[PDB]
Amino acid sequence: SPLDQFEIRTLFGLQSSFIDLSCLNLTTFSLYTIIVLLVITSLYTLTNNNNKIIGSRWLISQEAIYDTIMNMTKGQIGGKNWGLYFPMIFTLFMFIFIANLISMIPYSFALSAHLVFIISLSIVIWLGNTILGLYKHGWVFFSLFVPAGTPLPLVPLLVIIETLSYFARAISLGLRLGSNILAGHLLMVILAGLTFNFMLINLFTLVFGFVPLAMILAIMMLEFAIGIIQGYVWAILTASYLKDAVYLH
Amino acid sequence: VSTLIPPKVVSSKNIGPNAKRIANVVHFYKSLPQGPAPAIKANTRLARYKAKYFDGDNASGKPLWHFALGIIAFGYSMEYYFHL
Amino acid sequence: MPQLVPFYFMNQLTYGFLLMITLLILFSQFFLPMILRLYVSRLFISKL
Amino acid sequence: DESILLLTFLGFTGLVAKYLAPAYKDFADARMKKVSDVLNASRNKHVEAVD
Amino acid sequence: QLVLAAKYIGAGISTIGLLGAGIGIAIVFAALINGVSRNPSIKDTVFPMAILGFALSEATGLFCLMVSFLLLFG
Amino acid sequence: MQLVLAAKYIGAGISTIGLLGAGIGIAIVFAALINGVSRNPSIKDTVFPMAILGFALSEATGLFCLMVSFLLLFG
Amino acid sequence: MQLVLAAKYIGAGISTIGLLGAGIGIAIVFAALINGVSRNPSIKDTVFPMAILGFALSEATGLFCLMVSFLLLFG
Amino acid sequence: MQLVLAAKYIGAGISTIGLLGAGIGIAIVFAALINGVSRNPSIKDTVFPMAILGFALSEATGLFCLMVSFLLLFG
Amino acid sequence: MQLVLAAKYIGAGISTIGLLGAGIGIAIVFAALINGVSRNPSIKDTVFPMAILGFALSEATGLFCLMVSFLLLFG
Amino acid sequence: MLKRFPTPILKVYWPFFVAGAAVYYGMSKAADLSSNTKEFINDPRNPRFAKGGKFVEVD
Amino acid sequence: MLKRFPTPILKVYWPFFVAGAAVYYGMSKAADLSSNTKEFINDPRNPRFAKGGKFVEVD
Amino acid sequence: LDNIQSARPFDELTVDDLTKIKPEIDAKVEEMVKKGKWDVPGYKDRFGNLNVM
Amino acid sequence: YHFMGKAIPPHQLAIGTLGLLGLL
Repeated sequence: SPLDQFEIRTLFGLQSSFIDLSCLNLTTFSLYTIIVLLVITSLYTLTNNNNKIIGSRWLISQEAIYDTIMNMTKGQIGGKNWGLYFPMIFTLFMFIFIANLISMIPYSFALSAHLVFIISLSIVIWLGNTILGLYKHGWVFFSLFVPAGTPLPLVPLLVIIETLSYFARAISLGLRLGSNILAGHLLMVILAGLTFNFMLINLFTLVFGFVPLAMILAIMMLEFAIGIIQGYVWAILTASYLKDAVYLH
Repeated sequence: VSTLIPPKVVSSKNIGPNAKRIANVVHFYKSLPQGPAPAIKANTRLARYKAKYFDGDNASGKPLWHFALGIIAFGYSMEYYFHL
Repeated sequence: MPQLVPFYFMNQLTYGFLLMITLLILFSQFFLPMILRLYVSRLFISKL
Repeated sequence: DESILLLTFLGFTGLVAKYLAPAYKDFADARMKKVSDVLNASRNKHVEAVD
Repeated sequence: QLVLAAKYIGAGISTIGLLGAGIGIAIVFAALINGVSRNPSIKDTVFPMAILGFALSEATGLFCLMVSFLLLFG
Repeated sequence: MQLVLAAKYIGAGISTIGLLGAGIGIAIVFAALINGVSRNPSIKDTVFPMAILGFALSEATGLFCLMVSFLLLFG
Repeated sequence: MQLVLAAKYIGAGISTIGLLGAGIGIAIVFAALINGVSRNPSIKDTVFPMAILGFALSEATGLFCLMVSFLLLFG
Repeated sequence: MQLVLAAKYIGAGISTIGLLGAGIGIAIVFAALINGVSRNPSIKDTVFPMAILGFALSEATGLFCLMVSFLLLFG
Repeated sequence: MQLVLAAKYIGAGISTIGLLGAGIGIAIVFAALINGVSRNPSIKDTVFPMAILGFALSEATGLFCLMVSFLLLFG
Repeated sequence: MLKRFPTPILKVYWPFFVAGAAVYYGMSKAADLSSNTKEFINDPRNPRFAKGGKFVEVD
Repeated sequence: MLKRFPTPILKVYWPFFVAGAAVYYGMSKAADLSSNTKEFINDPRNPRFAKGGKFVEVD
Repeated sequence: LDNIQSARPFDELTVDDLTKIKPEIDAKVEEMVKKGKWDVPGYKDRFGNLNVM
Repeated sequence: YHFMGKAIPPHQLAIGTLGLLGLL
């Protein structure tokens, strides 16, 4: 069982017999959400030395993240009011960016590799695009489903397999991230499990047994890239989707 | 969005020779001269942690190593207590 | 897969959405404008 | 099993603290110098002109 | 229950059709990159055509995934 | 009829292999569309309905393939 | 009972062929990225978000196939 | 349990095919690298990290298909 | 047991299909090398190390396939 | 420390919150439907056992 | 309200408290020995299930 | 020369000190957030944005 | 902005196909 690293264990506990209060209780998932919140709080509270203008070396990091997500959501929705949807496009980044660096620490735990939470967050953003689009643009919201000047005898086909791609968008956006984080962690644990039993046979294998160690180091080098790039790709697709929902093509 | 753009532009430009003078000397007179009210340190068990690692010229990335060691220790204690 | 289908669905989703609303209110009202105050201050000293 | 992953994380932190840390230190120090330089020099050369 | 085991073979074989979808999205964005790099003033003109072609190609890769879900869950 | 009912699902799985050709085909059509509009910006209104024409005409093969898949799965 | 797990593992093996449709995908995207940067050195900061977008938004279709493989293997 | 362990070996055999995606993939990236250096030898230190990045991101899709074979051999 | 062993031989047969990726790929790298020298001959000494690097990294994904093939032979 | 600025976060983001409540409710019913299956009816940490009922255990 | 008076309640009642600790400990071991019997090993509200182990269920 | 007479701690000036000497900064930031403009007009030209891309 | 049978130019046509496939 190489997948035991994702087990959810209850720690602080709470129960009753009147009402099902077992929904909220401090758990491994919940404790790592508390840790994510305290890290994100720590990146801005004690980072700023006594509210100085000059912005010490720690604040350049949270300066660059801010600027690379402003200049990304200005180039996507880019209309009359792009900044009204900027806090959500930033707080969808920082959760995924911090929750995929915390998960790299060896005896730790991936928030992002729970499909039930990430798929739920994706369905929340998809319904919050459809409701916002219907509210802002009435019955002509469905004009999104015809591409451009197209010949009329093939328009209903191009409507059906446009709407099918419109509600595949509900689960695709989440399952991309879930699949990347889950496959990366499962790859690292399985190769560690193979190189461990590689190094317990006869003593000639601990000699020149440095090359599988170097391969695992190279995969860990790759895994930060595949963890930060997904945190960026989430925040670019849910900027493009707000471009479609707010502005009709 | 034209109005919003104009508002931002106005803020950058602002409003109002004398327009620079009664701006700059009136800004400068209550600029505190010698870096006054310095408050270089305090005692709250984290301001001493903020001064040594996070403030002006120290600024080093060793707290990432402290934090990583903390999660390694905590997760190892939990894994040893449950499975080992 | 066995590990991502427990009874803890409402646990996961409850603390997750509490953290999302928390970070949303928290970022938007606190931490983004404390960077933007730095921006407007730097530009105001620059324009003078 | 996970101890080899710990050892590779130790080696990763060694590579980071040897290579990426002084490069980021130089980058942050150059940006800090540019901020403080323009922020000081503009106000100095504008306030020195004070009909 | 031979059918309960043979639906899993069908759900495995019916997932091969995404091979075309990945290569397809690649060829679309490859032509988009070449078109922007040759003519720098065409991005805002031709980019919705790229997003359209991606949406069509994924949906026509997605047919295989929904057939796999019908075989695995229905 | 367990053997035939299993062969229904096996044939429905093997049926959609050829449906990847439509996924490549829509892409090649729109790839030449972007590549052609990139040279001439003023040829859009002629070429784009021709592009959606080629889109649907190449789409018909994958739709027939999915149709044979649904015929094997539902009868 | 052995037949169910046997065909389960066979189908999970079959459902990883679709990753060759993602390796070539990432290849063609970064290949066009290289050929587009090389023939115009001032387009990198405009073409790089489209590169990352096309990269992950093309892998996703291989990762769907890997999730079908995981639901077979462990579910 | 002889049937399921015989099916494990066949599944590990089938999950080898997805490496051809990476085998063509790394090559298409480096072929574009060579054809980009030959058109312009001044853009080397700009282009070559993107080639290494595409190498890594396609090798990840190769290893995602190798790990299923390593599951079906032993785990 | 013959039923497990025969299937192990079959999986070892199946596995080696993925080496055609490396076989096409090494040659794509050297072909781009040839077409790159023919445009500019003064860049051969710079480009050829990355050509042999691409040979090695594309042979890697074929030898992983060959590794799975031998593990389904002698293990 | 930090000066709170009253940013509009309710007259902008209401359909996100309505969708959040809807997905919360739908996942509640999905969890209740999944917690009574054949595989998971004898896992002792489900919240059935903390209130009343015990051990259907007929499968 | 009430004025607390310091009455000697420790230099008088110590063997009662020592006996209380002893009976507390002996009843702890008696409860642990009784909670593993044949009748009560499948009552789901025992504190075995809240930490780790699940369902011996061989009787 | 009252400008040079008051000395210059720009390397250690506090944003709370600017908010105290100028409530106009606080009002401009507050209205700039309320309307939604997270952009800062004329910042990017003299100060590099240092976005990754 | 289509023109079906020289009638009034239809709105977007998208709702009617969804309504046809809805009642099935």
